[PDB]
Amino acid sequence: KQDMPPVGGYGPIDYKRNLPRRGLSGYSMFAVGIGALLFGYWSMMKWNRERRRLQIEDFEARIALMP
Amino acid sequence: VAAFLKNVWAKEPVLVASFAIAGLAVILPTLSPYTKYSLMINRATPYNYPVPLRDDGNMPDVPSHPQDPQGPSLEWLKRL
Repeated sequence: KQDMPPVGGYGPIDYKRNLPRRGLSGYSMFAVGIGALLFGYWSMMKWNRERRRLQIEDFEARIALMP
Repeated sequence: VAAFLKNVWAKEPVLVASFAIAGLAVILPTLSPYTKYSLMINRATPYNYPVPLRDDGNMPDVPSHPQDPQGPSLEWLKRL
């Protein structure tokens, strides 16, 4: 008279299938990308242009000597 | 033809991204006035040495003192 099945206490667990979490898609991407990339080239032309100014100063000390 | 730019971008968006960067690259140097400053910066960077000239009649400009108001306008870069 000592046998298994309980009178109660059950679930069940699902048979389902779901993890579609979105996700920042669909014109949200391709907009943060271009907005990041244009910040890069804007951070250029303030350094590459400025290094071009110090470049001429480096040639300047050459030319003021050599006679 | 207006569906062809949307019914090949559902099949192969690989070369479409190439032509989009191939285009809008040849077009822009004919557009912005930032170019020809790219040739203006690149002209007044002295590599060699400035040899002087001689007075003979003229005397056009630019006497023996360099810091006089004598030469052309390349001093807009320090203000830039």
